[PDB]
Amino acid sequence: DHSELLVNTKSGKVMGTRVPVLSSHISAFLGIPFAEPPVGNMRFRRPEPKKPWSGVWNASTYPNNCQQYVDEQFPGFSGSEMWNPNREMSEDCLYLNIWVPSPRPKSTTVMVWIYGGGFYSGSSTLDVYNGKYLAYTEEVVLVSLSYRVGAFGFLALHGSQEAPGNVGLLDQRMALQWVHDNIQFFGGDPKTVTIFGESAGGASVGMHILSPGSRDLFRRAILQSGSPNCPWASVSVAEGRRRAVELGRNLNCNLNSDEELIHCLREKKPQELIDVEWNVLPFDSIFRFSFVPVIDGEFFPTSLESMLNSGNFKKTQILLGVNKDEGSFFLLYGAPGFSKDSESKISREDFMSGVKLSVPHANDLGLDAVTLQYTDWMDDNNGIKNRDGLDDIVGDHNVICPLMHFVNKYTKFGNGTYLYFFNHRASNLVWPEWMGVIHGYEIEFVFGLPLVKELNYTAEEEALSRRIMHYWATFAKTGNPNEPHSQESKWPLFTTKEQKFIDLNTEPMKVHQRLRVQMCVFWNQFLPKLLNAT
Amino acid sequence: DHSELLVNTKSGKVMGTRVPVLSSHISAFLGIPFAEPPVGNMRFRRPEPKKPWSGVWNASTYPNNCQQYVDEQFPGFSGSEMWNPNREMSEDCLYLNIWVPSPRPKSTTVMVWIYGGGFYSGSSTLDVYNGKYLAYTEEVVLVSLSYRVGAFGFLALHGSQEAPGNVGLLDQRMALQWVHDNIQFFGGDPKTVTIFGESAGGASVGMHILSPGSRDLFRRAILQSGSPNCPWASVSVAEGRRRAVELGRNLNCNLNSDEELIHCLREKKPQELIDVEWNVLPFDSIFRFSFVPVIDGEFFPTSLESMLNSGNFKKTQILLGVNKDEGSFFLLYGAPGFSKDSESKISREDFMSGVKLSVPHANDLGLDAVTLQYTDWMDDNNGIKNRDGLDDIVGDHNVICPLMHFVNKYTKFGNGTYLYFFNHRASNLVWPEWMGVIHGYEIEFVFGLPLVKELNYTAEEEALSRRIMHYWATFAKTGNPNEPHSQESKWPLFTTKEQKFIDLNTEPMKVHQRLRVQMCVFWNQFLPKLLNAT
Ligand SMILES: *[C@@H]1O[C@H](CO)[C@@H](O[C@@H]2O[C@H](CO)[C@@H](O)[C@H](O)[C@H]2NC(C)=O)[C@H](O)[C@H]1NC(C)=O
Ligand SMILES: *[C@@H]1O[C@H](CO)[C@@H](O[C@@H]2O[C@H](CO)[C@@H](O)[C@H](O)[C@H]2NC(C)=O)[C@H](O)[C@H]1NC(C)=O
Ligand SMILES: *[C@@H]1O[C@H](CO)[C@@H](O)[C@H](O)[C@H]1NC(C)=O
Ligand SMILES: *[C@@H]1O[C@H](CO)[C@@H](O)[C@H](O)[C@H]1NC(C)=O
Ligand SMILES: CN1CC(=O)c2ccccc21
Ligand SMILES: CN1CC(=O)c2ccccc21
Repeated sequence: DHSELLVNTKSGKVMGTRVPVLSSHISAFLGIPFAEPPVGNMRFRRPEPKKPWSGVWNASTYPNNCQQYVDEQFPGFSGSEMWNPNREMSEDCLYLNIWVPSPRPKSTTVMVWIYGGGFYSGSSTLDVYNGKYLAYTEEVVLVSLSYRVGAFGFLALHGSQEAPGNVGLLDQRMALQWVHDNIQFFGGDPKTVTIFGESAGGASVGMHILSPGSRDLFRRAILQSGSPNCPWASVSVAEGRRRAVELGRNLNCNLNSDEELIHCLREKKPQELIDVEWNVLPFDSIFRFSFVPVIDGEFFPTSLESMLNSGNFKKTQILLGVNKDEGSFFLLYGAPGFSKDSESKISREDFMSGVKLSVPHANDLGLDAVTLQYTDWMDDNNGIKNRDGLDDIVGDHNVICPLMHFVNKYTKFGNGTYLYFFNHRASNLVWPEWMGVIHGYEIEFVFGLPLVKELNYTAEEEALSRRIMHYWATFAKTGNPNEPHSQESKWPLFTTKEQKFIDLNTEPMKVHQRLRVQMCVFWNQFLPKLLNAT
Repeated sequence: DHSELLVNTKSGKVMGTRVPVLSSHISAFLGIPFAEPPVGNMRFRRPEPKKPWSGVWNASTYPNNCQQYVDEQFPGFSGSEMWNPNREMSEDCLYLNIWVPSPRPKSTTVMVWIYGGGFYSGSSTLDVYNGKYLAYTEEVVLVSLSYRVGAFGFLALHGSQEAPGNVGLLDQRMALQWVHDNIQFFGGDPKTVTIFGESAGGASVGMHILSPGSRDLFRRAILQSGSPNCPWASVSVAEGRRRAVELGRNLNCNLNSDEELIHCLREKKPQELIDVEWNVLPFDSIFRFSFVPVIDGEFFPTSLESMLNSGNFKKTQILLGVNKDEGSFFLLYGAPGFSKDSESKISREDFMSGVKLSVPHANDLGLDAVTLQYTDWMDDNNGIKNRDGLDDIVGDHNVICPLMHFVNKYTKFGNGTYLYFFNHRASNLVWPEWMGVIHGYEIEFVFGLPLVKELNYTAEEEALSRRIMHYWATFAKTGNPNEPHSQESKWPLFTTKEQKFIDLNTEPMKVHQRLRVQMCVFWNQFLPKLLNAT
């Protein structure tokens, strides 16, 4: 061994770069490869492990991002562009990043970040996902992995071995294998790995908790605004198949056989697939994505709900929660009457249209049941109530109530559950007020961006961030976000009986119970009974 | 003509009695017959007009009450016993009563009271229906009629002319014919007759508004806690038939023919019919009565809803409303967990049982939709919330929301609608607190009982009564409860657009809008869509 930035791993030697952070410095190992490039004839295939290398792998700069749809809905606007790829896109994108305290620890808590983006987009290299502040502040080794998205990660022709489906989840698993196998050399403790992720990354986390092939590779889990059972996070094999055939149909492919389709898809340039990807969705919908995980009988051995019911999943601790206004983004982008630069007061006709888009799988009785549940009939033309009410519909149905269902089932068999409700709107949000506490805007607090003076958060936002980071890291380390014997207010355990949770904002902690139960009894029990009967 | 108490009518001469009232006196003509006795072979038949008589009909004492079930659920208790017959019961019961100011007016406003009692009970002769205070205070001629109830009034074998159904409504109509034809001789103006009634009497009123054969006999209408479209106030001819056959089955009748059944029923003593009457109901239910009006194609030429929709009804003014706690009585008497001498805090199991009884016509999805709509899921074991919530279910479903549906339909074609919500609980109510503002307890205010010092109301209850009586009488006289040009607060018209109504209590009038719309959109639009689809 020669120096702090040189680490010898089972895959070979790796050279990092020293990086400044809040008037100090740490080590960063960026762009380490964990799989072979899934290119050419390996497109759609399950990843192969990276063949070890001779020499020293230069890990001083961020890798490429995976091939993905790029949001151009608001050119030059930082609110949307902070989510897009900031590196060149390539099919050769299976790399991970590690931020390691200086001096190098010996056996410290490890946190592994799985990006969101609907399984059609996302990047490990975004500014808001910079691990240095958290690694430095809380003395954890901070990994961020990557995984194939879109058709590249999730095209599913079940029964074929060339495009089986789920390969993007297999990418995440392989990165988690490589951390298990190598993080000791960077000073991380492989027995104390926490996986954490937002939205589709949150759901991915839940998916590794359920899947037998992933459970042993990590110790505990954090799910932010995402659950494995979300209505958008998986499709049946039959539906997967249908969409893969439709995709081939949009590219003038031979459709006689799987082999024929797959060969045709493999000839196409990445951007040809990306350009027609939204054409395969079966309904006019929002919060629905084309290529997502498939309930295949392998990665997921039975239905998600039967695994949840029988306790067929990893038993450990989990920490998880939601933001107050999970739906607004999807309404802005996809529903009539919402725009970025107005208050988006919504007529009754646009309300009804929104409901339809929001609950694509519903018969008319179903739509009426939603509309009744969320309409104030003493004031049914209030444009603000309609706007806010639709915002709640999208969030409740897609994020909050699935998550609350996951929590209630998990908590029966698990070993400790901590639940939060993040409802602070950041003082410098570039998005309009009506969107509230938007999908994804807790991430900046989890990653410590408010400690950076130049980014212009308030002091109370710095303090909130420090507190979240310390809850997240203490939980990763011990299985409990609370420091043993400290004087702070205590985040209580969520239990089947009492169902407690806390708000996460700049005000003194307040504990509550039964998060959105009224609406989630509607979405989790009544509405699905109504649609089964009709 | 000889004196004030002698009136010559088209049916013959009649002798009244002078009666004291609030330190003054008026004339009362009690027990005037308006039909032939519907006895023997006329049992179940449509009434015949009373054959005129020679001599002077002694009208100094109250007539008999019709044969009816008698409530013995609380022996000696005045709360329940004030509703029972206070005269001998007889099949010979078709009489009316008239209170006439002294000195005799020439052409004054006439109010005709139709008693409630579920179409199975009721009496014109009850203390709370004493017309003297209103006649005297407001200078109206006050009639109260009677009509056959139970099987005697409503057994229905459609196609037979011996028991056609609806004969009790035909009794009311005949009394209204006789008032039309004779009230001029008592100083009433037949061109200014208001029909008014409570509960089944309220529904009866609505029924005379709809029925072509009744419309011309009165000018305007007041409906208290009752509407023609109530779920309990009518049955189909097929259902009528079924219950009449079941009734005969309970009495070991020949069932081969209508003639056979009817002859067998006509041999039975009244009390034999009354003793088995509750055995014919098709469900385990509350707020459902055995022998009610039947949608026959004659009295009602089509379905009530198609008449309401097409405007096939009398166009005039109406004044109508509800009490705050319409359901409590029926829960007390029929639902498990409610008792007279406890607070009746209701377990979740008794809640569910109550829902079932309350909505007998509902499939399980239906029951779930009710339960969801009325359960606070943050506090689903609060026994008070469950009790109150079930009280609202029974009242909303049976009284308030049918009435609100009637109002909204009527108001499209009618000539002025005044809507109230009576929510004052009388200071001397003998019933327990949990029952709130009980079905029927506005009646005492409408009839002026609070002006009688001995009955122990408060002064503000005297004032409320005087104000209600004057709203009721001014509306009967002019079509508007408000006195032209006075300084009091004005009861506004209910309109399709603004839907205003007022509270009726001891506090200063407050105007509101859209009475129980949230719950009535559930009962009037959603739930029936749900049960049609399943
Ligand atoms: C998490 O798991 C451990 C058990 O593996 C729990 O601690 C045990 O609690 C039981 C019952 O209180 C005791 O009988 C054992 O002695 C405990 N074992 C240890 C090693 O402490 C703990 O209760 C679980 N936590 C939760 C929240 O379920
Ligand atoms: C009740 O009916 C009368 C009509 O028969 C209404 O009074 C009429 O109103 C219209 C339109 O305002 C006028 O053109 C007529 O000259 C009025 N006729 C009379 C005789 O006044 C009155 O509007 C109706 N009231 C309600 C509440 O609908
Ligand atoms: C590694 O390559 C980067 C270019 O991305 C370069 O800036 C850096 O100097 C290289 N480091 C070494 C010492 O190889
Ligand atoms: C009428 O009969 C009643 C008995 O109910 C009696 O009290 C009254 O004196 C009689 N009146 C006359 C004068 O016939
Ligand atoms: C909600 N944030 C978080 C996130 O993953 C994302 C993807 C697209 C647009 C916005 C996003
Ligand atoms: C509600 N009041 C009014 C009413 O008509 C009636 C009948 C039976 C028991 C109580 C009653």
